[PDB]
Amino acid sequence: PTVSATPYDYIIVGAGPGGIIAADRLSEAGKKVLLLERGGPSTKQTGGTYVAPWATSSGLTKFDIPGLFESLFTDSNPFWWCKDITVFAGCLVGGGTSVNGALYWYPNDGDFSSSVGWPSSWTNHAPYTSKLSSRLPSTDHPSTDGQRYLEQSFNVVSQLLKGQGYNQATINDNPNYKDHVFGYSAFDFLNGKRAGPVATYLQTALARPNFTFKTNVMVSNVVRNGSQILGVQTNDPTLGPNGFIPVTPKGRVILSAGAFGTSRILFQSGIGPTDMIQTVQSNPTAAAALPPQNQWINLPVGMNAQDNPSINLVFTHPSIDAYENWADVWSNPRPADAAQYLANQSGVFAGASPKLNFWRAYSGSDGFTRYAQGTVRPGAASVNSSLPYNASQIFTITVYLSTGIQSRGRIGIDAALRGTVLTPPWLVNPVDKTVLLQALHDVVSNIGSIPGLTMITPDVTQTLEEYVDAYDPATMNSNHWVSSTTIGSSPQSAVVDSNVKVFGTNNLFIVDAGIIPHLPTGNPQGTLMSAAEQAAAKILALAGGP
Amino acid sequence: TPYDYIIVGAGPGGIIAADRLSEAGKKVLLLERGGPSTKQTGGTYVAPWATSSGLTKFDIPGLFESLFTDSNPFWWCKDITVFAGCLVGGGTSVNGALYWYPNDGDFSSSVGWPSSWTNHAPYTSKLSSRLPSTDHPSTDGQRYLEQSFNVVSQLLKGQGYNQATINDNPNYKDHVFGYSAFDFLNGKRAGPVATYLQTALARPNFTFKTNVMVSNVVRNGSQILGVQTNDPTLGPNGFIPVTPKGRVILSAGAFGTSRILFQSGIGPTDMIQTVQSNPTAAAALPPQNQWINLPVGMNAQDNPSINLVFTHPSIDAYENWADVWSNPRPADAAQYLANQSGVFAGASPKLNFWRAYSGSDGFTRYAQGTVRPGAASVNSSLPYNASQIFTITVYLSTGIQSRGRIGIDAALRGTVLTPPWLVNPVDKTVLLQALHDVVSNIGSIPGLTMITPDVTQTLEEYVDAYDPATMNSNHWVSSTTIGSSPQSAVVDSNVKVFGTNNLFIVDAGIIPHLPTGNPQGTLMSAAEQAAAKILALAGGP
Ligand SMILES: Cc1cc2c(nc3c(=O)[nH]c(=O)nc-3n2C[C@H](O)[C@H](O)[C@H](O)COP(=O)(O)OP(=O)(O)OC[C@H]2O[C@@H](n3cnc4c(N)ncnc43)[C@H](O)[C@@H]2O)c(O)c1C
Ligand SMILES: Cc1cc2c(nc3c(=O)[nH]c(=O)nc-3n2C[C@H](O)[C@H](O)[C@H](O)COP(=O)(O)OP(=O)(O)OC[C@H]2O[C@@H](n3cnc4c(N)ncnc43)[C@H](O)[C@@H]2O)c(O)c1C
Ligand SMILES: *[C@@H]1O[C@H](CO)[C@@H](O)[C@H](O)[C@H]1NC(C)=O
Ligand SMILES: *[C@@H]1O[C@H](CO)[C@@H](O)[C@H](O)[C@H]1NC(C)=O
Ligand SMILES: *[C@@H]1O[C@H](CO)[C@@H](O)[C@H](O)[C@H]1NC(C)=O
Ligand SMILES: *[C@@H]1O[C@H](CO)[C@@H](O)[C@H](O)[C@H]1NC(C)=O
Ligand SMILES: *[C@@H]1O[C@H](CO)[C@@H](O)[C@H](O)[C@H]1NC(C)=O
Ligand SMILES: *[C@H]1O[C@H](CO)[C@@H](O)[C@H](O)[C@@H]1O
Ligand SMILES: *[C@H]1O[C@H](CO)[C@@H](O)[C@H](O)[C@@H]1O
Ligand SMILES: *[C@H]1O[C@H](CO)[C@@H](O)[C@H](O)[C@@H]1O
Ligand SMILES: *[C@H]1O[C@H](CO)[C@@H](O)[C@H](O)[C@@H]1O
Ligand SMILES: [Hg+2]
Ligand SMILES: [Hg+2]
Ligand SMILES: [Hg+2]
Ligand SMILES: [Hg+2]
Ligand SMILES: [Hg+2]
Ligand SMILES: [Hg+2]
Ligand SMILES: [Hg+2]
Ligand SMILES: [Hg+2]
Ligand SMILES: [Hg+2]
Repeated sequence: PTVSATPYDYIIVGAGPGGIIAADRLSEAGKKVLLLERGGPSTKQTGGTYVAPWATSSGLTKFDIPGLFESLFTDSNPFWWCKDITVFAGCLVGGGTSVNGALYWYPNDGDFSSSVGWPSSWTNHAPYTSKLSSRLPSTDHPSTDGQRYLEQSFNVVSQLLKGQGYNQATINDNPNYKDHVFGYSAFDFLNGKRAGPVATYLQTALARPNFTFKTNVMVSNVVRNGSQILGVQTNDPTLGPNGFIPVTPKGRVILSAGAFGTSRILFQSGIGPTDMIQTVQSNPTAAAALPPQNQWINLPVGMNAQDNPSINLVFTHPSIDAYENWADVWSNPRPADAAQYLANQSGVFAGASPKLNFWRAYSGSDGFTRYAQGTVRPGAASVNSSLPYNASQIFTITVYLSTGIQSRGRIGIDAALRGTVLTPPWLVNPVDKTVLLQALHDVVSNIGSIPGLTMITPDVTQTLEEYVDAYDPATMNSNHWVSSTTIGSSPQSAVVDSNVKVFGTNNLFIVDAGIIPHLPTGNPQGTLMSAAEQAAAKILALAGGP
Repeated sequence: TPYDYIIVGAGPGGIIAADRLSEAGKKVLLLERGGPSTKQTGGTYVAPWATSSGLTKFDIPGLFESLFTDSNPFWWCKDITVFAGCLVGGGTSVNGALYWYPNDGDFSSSVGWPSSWTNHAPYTSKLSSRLPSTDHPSTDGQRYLEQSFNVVSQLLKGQGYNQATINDNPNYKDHVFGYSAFDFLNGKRAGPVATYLQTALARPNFTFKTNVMVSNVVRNGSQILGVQTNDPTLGPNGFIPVTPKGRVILSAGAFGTSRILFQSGIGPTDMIQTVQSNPTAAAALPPQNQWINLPVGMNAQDNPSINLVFTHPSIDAYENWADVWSNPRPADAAQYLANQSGVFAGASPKLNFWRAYSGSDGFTRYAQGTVRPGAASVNSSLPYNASQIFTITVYLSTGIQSRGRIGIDAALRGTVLTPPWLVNPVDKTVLLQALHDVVSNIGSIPGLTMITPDVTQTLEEYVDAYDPATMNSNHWVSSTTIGSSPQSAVVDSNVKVFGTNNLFIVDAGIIPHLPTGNPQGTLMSAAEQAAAKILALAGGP
């Protein structure tokens, strides 16, 4: 074939938070970096054009406006979800950060403890968390006017929690203070708009001549001769011969394609468990791209997957404003709220749906301390009540467990090469379940002390125990996948080393949620971003590089 | 604006209904949730090699297989867990286009059709003339990439089969094989989009709107008032009314129609309550005392498909179809670009065959084979030459007794609640006999090897280890079956939903049993008949 490709010092696969941060920090260091993304534009500044009818004149998209978050789940044509993964994953510029609730918690020291699986060389996360907080300062008042909006559910739940001995704090002012703490939801927004890596890290990268970003490019596999990765195989023939893009002689490939995406690339590269590589091999086309069998690397790719077990509790209280259950924000918003947002990016639309977050630690019979997290939002996705209720008064408390859980599951691919959950990770460990039930019970323990507060799902005829046992396991998915390519010290139990290099390779690295060895206390994006900063630093400091 | 007919879904059923009702002079609106498909509909998703022609992925028959290997398949309905086409033409824009005129047995009262439907001929004739069958779709009249036809023809002759032009005599299928037939025109995909839709679009009394999703019909008890949509420019808050005697026709496919019905308070209580569990959807439901209990999503039927994979030295696996979009064989691309002849003028199927089997329960069942070069999945413990692979897909059709169930999950996605494949044990016994028969004389054909299942795995073991979900043939029928009573059916002989004054269904759901072949030919004939019945029913607009 005749296309001559530009070789790169770093080819980074996937423009999610891991990939973007890596791309920024590596290009900042002067390295010749290529960032590849399978999906298309997201927010306005990336070229995105999917704009609410009411937002036309601003050009701000469904991804730009925080208050449109819940409308990501009610659109008739959600182009933003990865079409070849059976659970939610964002496939567009920014990855999950363009379609998430944007809850943003700086990691606590325990999140990077060696006790949870991080190498000793990672525990001192503070310098990297500091770099993050400078790029993306937390805000719990994202509205540009500094006021907070649609806080009725915060007001009810704060009173519930105060009776349980909780104390209010600005969460991110001291990330280590988590047990019996609640506070306003924090986001990585800027100027009342979604921000995250797309608005910060990507923008500083894009300004550099030594950085190149290509969207609508899918990577099927890395190309390698044993331990030496030569480059990546793409579906774009203008970037190289039949879609192959090489690295420079000392160059490196960084996979940042997300839990399901990265795992698939690895399998399709002959890296992972034998049953997964055989799955690939069962597809004659993909089989032709596999290395010979004697070069397969057996690593626990997709194993030890962890995601929080989420349980929704639904309530009513007369003071709550369920905001039309978010059903009207795209097509027919409350005019004054919409106008406010267009005028100066203040008001309801400057925040996503969450309003209050809380945490509590629990002792376990197995000796592990577990944390529960609550997230309160107006509205509800599902209600199962035998009694009438006023839909305008509904709100949800979603409870999950995080730190200390012992449940592990498994992700991988099916025969159609779709990313899928092979072994559900939720409540595999019985003590996880026991503690979850205790936490749910604690949340509602003093419900009678709040006048007008009613739990409508589970309703009065169903116990919490019955509720959890009847709950669909797949709906416990919190979209917080970690550990599928975990960092560690041995290829028997981990996929990447202390420098996020894949075992068995000279020059293949992973920077995405899969490396995180255990779920952190809060929603994970803040932890991953800190880890991405740390990973980039490690990769840069790792000798033998370009 | 009020319409005499609002038709929901621009699949074959909806398009044919729209054409025939507008031909009769009625004010017809056809709604489609998806966007353009083929060039003529405004579609622009064109392979690099095909650019100068403007012929899209959907227009070019030979790009069929690439509909399953694209990195961004926007054409599949995003809220249904199995394949469904959500674009102009529905499944007919994304299917293999195998096209069989229905036989008399497909319309028999013994399979569930009312007496008044059995004389399908006047309607099948209408269809065969708008969409004439071709088993040589290339514009030069020649056939291409036929090595798998040659191999399997010899296998089948040794089993007593005879060749025929299949559609010349639809009533005769047992022990017959022939070249695959399609409803193509001028070397391109055709179907209703190229025929029925085009005559409808020429009429001033027909309106077609894409990118419009209907969530539910709006009704006051038995009287449907109109449809609720997500487009605020077509009526107040998205509501579009019918005229006083006006009618709504649901043609949204097996999963789409069933969902609409659930969201309209029509269906099994469990499903309507699933809708009610979503507070937003709950607000759009009629009060519970107005719900209509009908077996919507029940009686679902789809063929149980089993793929058998083979090699033979004469076969050209055509790079397993992997390169047709991105880097096709230059001569083949050039041939198609020039005059729409060659390999690209046909989809992947080359040979089709059928055989009748008597079952121990007294029903005769038919098995169908479809042969194509290449294979989607191979599970061989022995080495094989990938350039030599081909598939025989075997399924059962006529006479099968298995029924499953489709519906919605809590997220309001269309889903398979009860897999329909091999629920009935006699269906399984017969499928295994059919599989054994197909490979009975493999040893008499020099060079022919079966590689999946390989020599280490018996057919019995293969079937038992098979993922049920992969048996899906994408031929869903019967989920809103025609019948005589609401105790066992959704619509009556005029395809009117029981308990309603003016709600009808014209889509695969109404078909009471799988027909002998791939169903599109049957469905399209049935849509012709349905339109006539609707027009003939007094009290309409
Ligand atoms: C999906 C989802 C996630 C949420 C959600 N909510 C929160 C939240 O509020 N706060 C939080 O901390 N985390 C939240 N999470 C989790 C958080 O967003 C993820 O943990 C985080 O985004 C993971 O980052 P990664 O870098 O591991 O991976 P991504 O999936 O974000 O991005 C990968 C990208 O690579 C791409 N890609 C994938 N495969 C590729 C391939 N083969 N070739 C090229 N590019 C590829 C993608 O298209 C994509 O853009 C949520 O509501 C949703 C619906
Ligand atoms: C999906 C598919 C089907 C195939 C396939 N192969 C064959 C074959 O080769 N030959 C054959 O006879 N049938 C074959 N079938 C089956 C055949 O295509 C189907 O049985 C047939 O298309 C069903 O026709 P219906 O009229 O029942 O339904 P469709 O799904 O075609 O169309 C429904 C339409 O309504 C739309 N719609 C759905 N919900 C809607 C809503 N709520 N609002 C507005 N529009 C809606 C859709 O977007 C869509 O365009 C195949 O390879 C695939 C991948
Ligand atoms: C529903 O609750 C809201 C707010 O508490 C109240 O204003 C409204 O009147 C209630 N509706 C009914 C039917 O009482
Ligand atoms: C729905 O609520 C009823 C009682 O109101 C309960 O019996 C049933 O189990 C609930 N469903 C689930 C899935 O929890
Ligand atoms: C429903 O229609 C019936 C019969 O025409 C009529 O009596 C009733 O007032 C209607 N109800 C509503 C709210 O439209
Ligand atoms: C694979 O089979 C093809 C077609 O029969 C043949 O031409 C080719 O040489 C084969 N590859 C080898 C050498 O095994
Ligand atoms: C794959 O083939 C092997 C024999 O090579 C067999 O033992 C195994 O069961 C097959 N897998 C399936 C799912 O049929
Ligand atoms: C490789 O380069 C040649 C020109 O040398 C082209 O003809 C070919 O299509 C490809 O770009
Ligand atoms: C790859 O990139 C180099 C410079 O980065 C170009 O010179 C070349 O044409 C190709 O775009
Ligand atoms: C072909 O040209 C490419 C860029 O156009 C170079 O990167 C390569 O080294 C070769 O000269
Ligand atoms: C509905 O359609 C009518 C005519 O069919 C228009 O007059 C009206 O503006 C609306 O488009
Ligand atoms: Hg789009
Ligand atoms: Hg801590
Ligand atoms: Hg260096
Ligand atoms: Hg053109
Ligand atoms: Hg597109
Ligand atoms: Hg017959
Ligand atoms: Hg009746
Ligand atoms: Hg009745
Ligand atoms: Hg009756």
